[PDB]
Amino acid sequence: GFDYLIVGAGFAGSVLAERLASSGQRVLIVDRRPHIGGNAYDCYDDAGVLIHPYGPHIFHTNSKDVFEYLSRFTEWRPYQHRVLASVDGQLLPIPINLDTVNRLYGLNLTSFQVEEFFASVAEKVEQVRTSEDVVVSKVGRDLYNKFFRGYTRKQWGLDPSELDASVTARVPTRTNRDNRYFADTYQAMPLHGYTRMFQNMLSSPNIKVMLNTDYREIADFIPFQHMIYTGPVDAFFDFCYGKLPYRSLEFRHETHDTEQLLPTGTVNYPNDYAYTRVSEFKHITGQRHHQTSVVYEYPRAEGDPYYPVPRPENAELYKKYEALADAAQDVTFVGRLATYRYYNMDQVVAQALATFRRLQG
Amino acid sequence: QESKGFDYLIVGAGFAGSVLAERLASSGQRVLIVDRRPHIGGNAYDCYDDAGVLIHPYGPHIFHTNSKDVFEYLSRFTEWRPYQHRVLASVDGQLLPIPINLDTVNRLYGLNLTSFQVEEFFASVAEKVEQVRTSEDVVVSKVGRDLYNKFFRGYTRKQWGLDPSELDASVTARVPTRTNRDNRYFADTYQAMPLHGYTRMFQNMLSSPNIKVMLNTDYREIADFIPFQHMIYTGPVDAFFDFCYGKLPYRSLEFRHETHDTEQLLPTGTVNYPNDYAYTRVSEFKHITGQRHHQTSVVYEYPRAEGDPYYPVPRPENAELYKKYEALADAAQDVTFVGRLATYRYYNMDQVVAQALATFRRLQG
Ligand SMILES: Cc1cc2nc3c(=O)[nH]c(=O)nc-3n(C[C@H](O)[C@H](O)[C@H](O)COP(=O)(O)OP(=O)(O)OC[C@H]3O[C@@H](n4cnc5c(N)ncnc54)[C@H](O)[C@@H]3O)c2cc1C
Ligand SMILES: Cc1cc2nc3c(=O)[nH]c(=O)nc-3n(C[C@H](O)[C@H](O)[C@H](O)COP(=O)(O)OP(=O)(O)OC[C@H]3O[C@@H](n4cnc5c(N)ncnc54)[C@H](O)[C@@H]3O)c2cc1C
Ligand SMILES: O=c1ccn([C@@H]2O[C@H](COP(=O)(O)OP(=O)(O)O[C@H]3O[C@H](CO)[C@H](O)[C@H](O)[C@H]3O)[C@@H](O)[C@H]2O)c(=O)[nH]1
Ligand SMILES: O=c1ccn([C@@H]2O[C@H](COP(=O)(O)OP(=O)(O)O[C@H]3O[C@H](CO)[C@H](O)[C@H](O)[C@H]3O)[C@@H](O)[C@H]2O)c(=O)[nH]1
Repeated sequence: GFDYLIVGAGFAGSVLAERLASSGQRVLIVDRRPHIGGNAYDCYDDAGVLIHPYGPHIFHTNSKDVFEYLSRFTEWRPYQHRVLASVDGQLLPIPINLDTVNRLYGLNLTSFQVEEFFASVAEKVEQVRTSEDVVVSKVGRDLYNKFFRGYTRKQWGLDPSELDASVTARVPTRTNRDNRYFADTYQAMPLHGYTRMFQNMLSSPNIKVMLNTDYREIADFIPFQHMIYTGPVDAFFDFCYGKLPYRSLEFRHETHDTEQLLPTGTVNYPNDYAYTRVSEFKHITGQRHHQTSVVYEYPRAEGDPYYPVPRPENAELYKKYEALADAAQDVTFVGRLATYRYYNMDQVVAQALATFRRLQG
Repeated sequence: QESKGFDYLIVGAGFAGSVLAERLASSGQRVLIVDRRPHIGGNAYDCYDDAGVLIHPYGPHIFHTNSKDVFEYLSRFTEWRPYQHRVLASVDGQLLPIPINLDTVNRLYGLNLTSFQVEEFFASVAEKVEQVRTSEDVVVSKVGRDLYNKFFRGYTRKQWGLDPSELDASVTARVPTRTNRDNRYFADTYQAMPLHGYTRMFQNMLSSPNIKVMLNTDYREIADFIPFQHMIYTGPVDAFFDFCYGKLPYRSLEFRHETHDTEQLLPTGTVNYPNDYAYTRVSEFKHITGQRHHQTSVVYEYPRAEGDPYYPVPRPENAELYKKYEALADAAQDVTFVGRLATYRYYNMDQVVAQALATFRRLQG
């Protein structure tokens, strides 16, 4: 048999599969999807363009440890993602910065001046709890309306006041002129795509890969010691406490007969269209092609779980599940879905590494 | 008694495995298809390289068949790009057509024979053979010693490490000799490449919920604890029976892939080198895939003794060794052998598919 049965071949499951196997363990990693990599899986479309079938996946981290780790399995294309937001018929920097405010209102404030201007408009909040509070308390009611309110309502189906502060706190507000989506120390894409990096990661002879397979389809007749489950929690426990909310997305992919379609990798639509944004994969990968491929993101209530929904009622409901999980003797939970945390890739990696260390000492 | 488990454990994700998996699953059987490699499709696997060029890591794979049955079957899993492969052979510093034909003869010897003449020409140089048995017989008896030496003897010696006389007639008889001006490598009814590659086609083929795909796994690593009713084996026969009769010869290959900053390196899909270099041939994938790209990627093939089994070696000595293993296989109760490696048959893609499909109809009987 195996020492470990890992459910989910994304970062959480693949990072652990790699570490355990590098330390002698015999690992069987399985996934219900026909491919590995989970959400970060990438492949070439019919036109021969490299794309992310599950939406834009830009790698960024502040962890020297995380970056040096991945570096063992892939070279890097230096890349700092940038996003424009379609507001009032323009394409403006988001996160909001000096340039956003100046171009929108036709002002000419310096950075020093825009700090006072924000001050003069930000609503005061006794205690910031909601996604509305974080933004409104920093940059006033108007900017909140034009950049965050609409987008949030469309993405989650919930007003920012029905969401925890951490959600819209992901996008910081700047008084400077930095226009990168991330100020992280390390920002780079795997030179030949995520999938390629996962294959290196899972190359050990100590790793058996099983695809197109629900773990429940084999758990009964396959000898294993410990289980590492990276799927959704509520599903692991047959939805015993009811359905734990997970927001989902639909992706409509297109290929155009032109080299470039967008000014940058991603354009957000806070106040227009059904989709939240369009992305162009050549901006992100650096691939050269006579054509180009893009993807439109439509928020959905039903579908494969991609987003936990951070808010009081869901935090509580998860705690019920967390209780069962912590009780689950021979099963360790890790990942964005398994532990219900709005995590980026690097964060999942860290959580995985840390989980590996405990399982080791 | 223990678990019932999978109805079928299938070893190999090549055409032999995949076709039986799809057929079995579609019929309602639970299948676990396993392969020691980290990908499906066996030799026919294809992928994009670092440059973004669709290539065949295991050498050039051109699909051709005369079986309508087979073509329509594979058509269920992929659209087609019509392609008719054309090889050139480097002889006397020239690039001449092979199969040998009217143009090959005329251009090589600077002749002006008509089709009707090249027939009399061949007749006049052919060596007679009481009974054709070797690869030397099939050729020499048709186009003569000189053409044989120039197009076959050197190539064959390099590919197999054996003189054509040390190989069965069936080996070189694969390449027809022509009196017409056909320069196609195949004259089959249906010649086309899978529009988006073989891998895409295989994914559709193993996509059923009834099929579980296991990669990076030698069946021996699991056949001890995973329950299964019947096994379909598609690897080398001798290895299945622990070489209890000794190593069955299989020829291997080393592939050297290159990418060049040009649009096109070769006049055709493949160029053969019967009398030059270590490698037997070079191939440019864009000719075969139809892909558009500012660069191009090619593969050189180097015949090898040691390595992964790619070719059975048809000759009396080996046919005699295989026959013993064949009896073992025929005795194997809950084991079905099918494919190029598992039945020791020099088969093309379309042939293996056909053999799998037949195997399936028998299983369903
Ligand atoms: C649209 C989108 C864009 C994103 N962009 C970025 C970005 O730009 N930068 C960034 O850092 N992060 C981004 N992320 C977040 C990033 O994708 C996650 O941090 C990371 O993918 C989480 O990895 P994971 O392994 O924990 O979960 P996953 O990657 O989802 O892997 C979990 C796997 O578990 C499998 N599974 C679940 N249940 C079962 C079961 N029952 N049986 C078998 N298999 C099962 C699933 O099929 C899935 O493949 C983005 C996420 C989304 C949705
Ligand atoms: C260089 C080259 C070029 C070719 N070109 C053409 C062509 O142009 N046109 C054409 O029609 N045909 C071509 N062929 C032939 C074609 O590849 C074969 O007909 C076809 O691939 C045979 O399929 P198969 O499934 O029977 O064997 P394979 O495709 O080899 O699949 C067998 C699989 O079994 C796996 N396996 C074996 N033992 C084990 C084990 N112990 N545990 C787990 N897995 C195991 C192997 O890893 C392998 O993937 C070519 C072959 C080669 C080598
Ligand atoms: O223009 C915006 C952007 C965000 N928000 C709000 O702030 C939240 C967080 O925004 P994220 O971009 O971080 O949310 P995503 O998961 O949808 O985006 C993913 O894709 C992006 C690519 O553009 C980034 O790389 C990001 O880190 C990555 O997790 C949103 O849910 C929303 O409530 C807006 O109101 N307006
Ligand atoms: O120029 C040649 C070609 C062949 N032979 C001899 O005849 C045999 C049969 O030749 P193949 O080309 O058929 O050998 P392969 O299996 O290596 O070829 C594979 O690669 C080819 C790519 O051009 C074709 O697609 C072919 O059908 C495919 O199975 C060779 O082994 C050799 O003995 C030659 O002497 N000279």
